[PDB]
Amino acid sequence: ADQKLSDFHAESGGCESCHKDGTPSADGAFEFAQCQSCHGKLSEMDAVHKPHDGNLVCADCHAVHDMNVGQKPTCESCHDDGRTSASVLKK
Ligand code: HEC
Ligand code: HEC
Ligand code: HEC
Ligand code: HEC
Repeated sequence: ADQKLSDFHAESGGCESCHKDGTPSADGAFEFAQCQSCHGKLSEMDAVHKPHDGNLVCADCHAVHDMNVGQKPTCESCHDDGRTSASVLKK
């Protein structure tokens, strides 16, 4: 069955893996800290991730409830040059 990223994570730690008491915060800071607690920091990631260190939280790209496992974010919501992850990773 198609699984969202939120659901995939919840199978290995519950909704509380990312949300205090399984309940979302208003400003997403708690959740961003959880993402980084397992995955590390943007500055230690690849070329798509690094420039966003200090500017974005993970959820500004990864819409974990809306996106399938496997589905990755695109760039057009914030950049107007047609860039893709491919165009940046394999620059
Ligand atoms: C981390 C991989 C997550 C897991 C596991 C689950 N959710 Fe989540 N959810 C996550 C983020 C980054 C956000 C947005 C930021 C925020 O502040 O939370 C969300 C959002 C939701 C929402 C919407 C909140 C809003 O519209 O005000 C809800 C209701 C929500 N999440 C519920 C929820 C449940 C019930 C989960 C377990 C099945 C669950 N989330 C897991 C990240 C993650
Ligand atoms: C530890 C308890 C975690 C928290 C909190 C979050 N993630 Fe996670 N994530 C974790 C594991 C062990 C895995 C599986 C290994 C893998 O890399 O696949 C994942 C996976 C993802 C993925 C998929 C990566 C891929 O294989 O293509 C994404 C994109 C991802 N996680 C994002 C992410 C975000 C945005 C989180 C906070 C909202 C988050 N994870 C929390 C472990 C943990
Ligand atoms: C938009 C600018 C993003 C932000 C902010 C974060 N991620 Fe991301 N992530 C994005 C894309 C387009 C992709 C696919 C291309 C790639 O660079 O690999 C990813 C991929 C991941 C993965 C898998 C990496 C792999 O080698 O397979 C993980 C686990 C992941 N992203 C996690 C993650 C976390 C935890 C973030 C906040 C610290 C985060 N990403 C931010 C786009 C974007
Ligand atoms: C808004 C939520 C964003 C999304 C989606 C993506 N990026 Fe981004 N990017 C964002 C900010 C706030 C910044 C800081 C500099 C700026 O443009 O104002 C960046 C920066 C980059 C850069 C550095 C070079 C530059 O254009 O400034 C790269 C290489 C970059 N962003 C790549 C990139 C890719 C590949 C994305 C889609 C996966 C992507 N960004 C999404 C904000 C946002």
